[PDB]
Amino acid sequence: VNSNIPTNLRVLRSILENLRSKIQKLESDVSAQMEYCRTPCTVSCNIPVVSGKECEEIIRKGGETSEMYLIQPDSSVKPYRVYCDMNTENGGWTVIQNRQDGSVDFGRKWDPYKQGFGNVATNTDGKNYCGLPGEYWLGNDKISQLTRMGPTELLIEMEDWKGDKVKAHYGGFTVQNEANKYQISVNKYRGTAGNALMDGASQLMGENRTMTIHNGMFFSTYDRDNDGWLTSDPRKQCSKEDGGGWWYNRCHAANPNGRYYWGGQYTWDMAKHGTDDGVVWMNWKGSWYSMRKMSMKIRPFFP
Amino acid sequence: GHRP
Amino acid sequence: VIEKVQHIQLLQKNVRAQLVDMKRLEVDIDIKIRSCRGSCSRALAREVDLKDYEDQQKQLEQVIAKD
Amino acid sequence: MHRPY
Amino acid sequence: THDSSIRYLQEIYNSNNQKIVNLKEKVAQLEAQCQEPCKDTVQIHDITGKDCQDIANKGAKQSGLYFIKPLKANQQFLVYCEIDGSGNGWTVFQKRLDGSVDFKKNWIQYKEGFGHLSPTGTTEFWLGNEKIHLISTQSAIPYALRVELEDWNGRTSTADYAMFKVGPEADKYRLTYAYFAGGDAGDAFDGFDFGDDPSDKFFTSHNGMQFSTWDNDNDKFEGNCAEQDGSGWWMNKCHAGHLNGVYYQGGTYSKASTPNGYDNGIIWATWKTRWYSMKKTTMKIIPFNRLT
Ligand SMILES: *[C@@H]1O[C@H](CO)[C@@H](O[C@@H]2O[C@H](CO)[C@@H](O)[C@H](O)[C@H]2NC(C)=O)[C@H](O)[C@H]1NC(C)=O
Ligand SMILES: [Ca+2]
Ligand SMILES: [Ca+2]
Ligand SMILES: [Ca+2]
Ligand SMILES: [Ca+2]
Repeated sequence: VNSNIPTNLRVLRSILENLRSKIQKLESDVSAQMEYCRTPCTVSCNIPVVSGKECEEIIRKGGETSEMYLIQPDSSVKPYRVYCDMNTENGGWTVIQNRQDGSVDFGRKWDPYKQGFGNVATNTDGKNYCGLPGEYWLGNDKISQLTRMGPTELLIEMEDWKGDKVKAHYGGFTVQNEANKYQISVNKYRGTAGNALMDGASQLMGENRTMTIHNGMFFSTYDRDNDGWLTSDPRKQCSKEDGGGWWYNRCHAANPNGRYYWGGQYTWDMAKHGTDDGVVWMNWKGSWYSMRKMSMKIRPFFP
Repeated sequence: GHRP
Repeated sequence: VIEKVQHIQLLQKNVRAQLVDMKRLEVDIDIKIRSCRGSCSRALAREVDLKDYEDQQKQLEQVIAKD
Repeated sequence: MHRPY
Repeated sequence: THDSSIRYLQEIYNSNNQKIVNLKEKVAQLEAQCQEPCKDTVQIHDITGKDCQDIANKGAKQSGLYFIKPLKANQQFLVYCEIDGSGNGWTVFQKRLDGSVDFKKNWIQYKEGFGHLSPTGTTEFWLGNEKIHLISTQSAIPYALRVELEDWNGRTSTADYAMFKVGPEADKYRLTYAYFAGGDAGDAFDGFDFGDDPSDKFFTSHNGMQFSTWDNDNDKFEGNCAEQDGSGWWMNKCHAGHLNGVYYQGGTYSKASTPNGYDNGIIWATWKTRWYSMKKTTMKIIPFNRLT
């Protein structure tokens, strides 16, 4: 009788050996990726002759195509590179943030989010100009200074791994300066993705919903806590857990700068911290779904 | 060129 | 006499955590490597087999229910 | 995602 | 009994478990590796001036992209500067080399400029008319224009013009030069005798002509040269020099391949038949005093 299923629960050998094999794999991959990263990717973005204060102005000066341009929002600002969308709904869109292939790490510290990071654009096959956008984050200061030039609207777009897409429009958009921790301010919503920014996740109720509201929040990076998650525990901070820099409350309804989970569908036992740190927009696909495309564009409103 |  | 019981059941209850953790590092690495494509000469073309991870967890969880 | 009180 | 086994799954567990720790080490190290963006080969030099010459006189030594801010200009803007050993700064405003950029544009597009700027100068473009106006008229000192052509045989010629100025938009960015200053490409702006009407040469001269695009007619043709020949240029019923015309691979083209049966290629009658389109074109200006 005794020792009924002993060598039965010896399946731990099979399990462990395998994992021991799964590990030999990962170590291999990191080595190669370590080697491949001996020579950096390169682009050659010849600069379009026409320039402006921002994308909108440029399109009014003949900038018909969507590509990287050079804009100088203000005489005091050093002209900088940015990707202009001159096709989506009237063009003149200045891309602020963009996700499409997970080629860029969005979980960076405070300074990289302030300065901005990523690839503004890459070359389109043959052509000598960079007509495709890259994954990037313009920079909290450039962004702020932009929304602060005058009435600015914000168009957020996302696409799932099924081909479908939805948008979130905010007739009013405003990011304050660093001194004001880039406090986001949005209004005049309309669209097909939920109003996650101003209302919070529809899935949620009570104060649960309201604490996932982003409007009015401060900008947080994992090395800079500014989320509305009041706790002394250094481990319990939104940014650290949910992915990267963003206007976290406690914590989110939308997380444009999260982790680029492939296939969209992901789970907690996959998530580094068991939270929904993907590129989420709960209001449209729950929290366990990382979009395939996610972008943020801005443009002067009208007044 | 010239347009007559 | 049963030196191997509370040990086996814990060693398993412990390797079962090694699974959950590997799955995350599996994923974490997959994602980390790709965030490289837009920074290096070229990125390693890789494929994450996480269907098998579920299959070993399930298998084990069934086993972790004997005693 | 939220964090319950 | 069977405990010698419980060891293996510990020798193994604890091993690949530690291995998990050393992997996150290398993983993190890689993470620190893929933080940079891709290096953009195009860079803009830190020197600035009132024009490529000023910038050159200021020390600049290689050709490339620089910011210039002419006198009466309210905003610095990028240009391609051509700098040779002798320390000459040609501010280039036009460039053709491959049919890459579409030159059939409108008034605004020609006023503002189109195409791209490359440090290597292997890019096609048209700096803004306004920009050109500002540069050439910015101050007392006079400018000079050097039109530089190249056929499909590798041969190249030039045509120089003194006191090159471009009027304000109020005067349709009129083209004005004091006189041809020689060059083996001939003086196409002086017009050209084609044979028919005895006004062939008169109606094909450009000095004094105003700019014209399809949407802003200022040519001396009761029709629209800019619209027919489909470009932007100083039309006069119509032209003898048309560096902003359709790019024709191989240079040779017929009145058949033309939309309206009219030569609309990149021509310079004083150097090649109007049915032969240049392979490369360059329009650059430099202070006059720089040539003597
Ligand atoms: C907000 O969320 C919390 C938890 O996410 C809900 O609080 C209860 O939490 C306890 C333990 O965590 C559970 O046993 C209850 O089931 C939770 N409430 C239920 C029934 O959902 C809280 O209720 C949520 N607020 C609502 C109702 O939207
Ligand atoms: Ca990171
Ligand atoms: Ca906090
Ligand atoms: Ca004649
Ligand atoms: Ca006319």
